[PDB]
Amino acid sequence: DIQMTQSPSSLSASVGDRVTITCQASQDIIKYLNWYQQTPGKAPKLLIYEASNLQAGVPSRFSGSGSGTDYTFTISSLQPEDIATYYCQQYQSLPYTFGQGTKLQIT
Amino acid sequence: DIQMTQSPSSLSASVGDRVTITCQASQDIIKYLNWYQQTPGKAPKLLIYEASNLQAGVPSRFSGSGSGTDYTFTISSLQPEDIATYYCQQYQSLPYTFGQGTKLQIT
Repeated sequence: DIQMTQSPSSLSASVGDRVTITCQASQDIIKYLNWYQQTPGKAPKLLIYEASNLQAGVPSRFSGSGSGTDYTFTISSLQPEDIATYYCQQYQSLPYTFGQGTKLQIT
Repeated sequence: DIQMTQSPSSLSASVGDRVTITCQASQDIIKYLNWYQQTPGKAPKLLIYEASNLQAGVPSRFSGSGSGTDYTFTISSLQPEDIATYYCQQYQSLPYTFGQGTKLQIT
């Protein structure tokens, strides 16, 4: 319904690197975008609520920003436990739609 | 935060069966529970919102019910394309935590 496209869809990068993934919506969803991480085999973990607000427990190496239509998620310095798929989700209006995901690997 | 207990963790049925997967919250979340479907490698999809309510296009063989700490997700007649992992998420307070997942397999 509100479509999100997430870029890239696969990302391969080395321990230490800044990694930046983005998320674009097609209505302005104002600021209502969550970020999820899913480790292989586990359930999703909420990383960032409302574009910017880092959640309890999540590394301070992660950041998020955005207004309107465009968002980004930064991992300032990549560590091994970041190998995961990362999702954006808008919750401005139902239904809640996820981006298609960024698969982050470590070369 | 609020811990979510999902059961079972894996399940086999064959097409036609009734399958019932549940979720308990460790605190009154009143009614605020989302049910997710995830087929392998694709983005999660919202099936059921606020415990009971069918989101657009989700077959009418899914229903949810619940108030409180206890919720149920039923699949009235299992089909070939219901094979997926299923998730509950409370969103009463932050963080939004998921249950651990129900893998459904076809027997």
